Amino acid sequence: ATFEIVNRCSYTVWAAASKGDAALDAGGRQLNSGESWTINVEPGTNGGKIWARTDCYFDDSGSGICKTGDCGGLLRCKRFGRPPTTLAEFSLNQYGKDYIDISNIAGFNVPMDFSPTTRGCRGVRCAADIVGQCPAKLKAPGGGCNDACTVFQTSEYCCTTGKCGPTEYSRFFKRLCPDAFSYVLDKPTTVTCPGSSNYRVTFCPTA
Repeated sequence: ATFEIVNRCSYTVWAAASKGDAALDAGGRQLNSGESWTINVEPGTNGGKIWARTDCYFDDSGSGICKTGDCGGLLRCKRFGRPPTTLAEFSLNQYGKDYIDISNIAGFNVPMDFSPTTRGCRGVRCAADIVGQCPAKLKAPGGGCNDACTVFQTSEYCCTTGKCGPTEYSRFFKRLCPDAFSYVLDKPTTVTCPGSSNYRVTFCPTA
């Protein structure tokens, strides 16, 4: 499957793509404002994620740091990123269909549209100004809006027991972005797409 990753933000981002135990494609790349990077994701990828990273530095070997979304200091991510990270999430070719969502469960850093480029389903978007409106206790000094699990490490926010409800913090994310997951047990906003669809992830879609 092809994913075109487009940075419409006025700032550089470092895109990242991983399924947690491996890179997807090269796993990461710099995207200056306006740049597009097309990746190939193997059919059948389950639990893949794409995100943006901000305020990164890398040496000539591809090691460094990012202020949001840092994946073990690598340019070319093999693991998931450090919150806060707005997440484009997908599982492809799962019994004949693809499943896509946006999640704020690991916080928010950059606004996002995640849409098919092929027929048969709709996209999802989280493009509100969550960083600007972020509750004071959730603001990440390194940049972004943390989720409450990251900040407070409770069973209720992290949904550790499989039993949790919405919270004042989840409700903030949900109010700004109804179409994205706000906590683990949120009413799902997953879209079912034809199997083997192709996609576009746009950072700062309303930029």
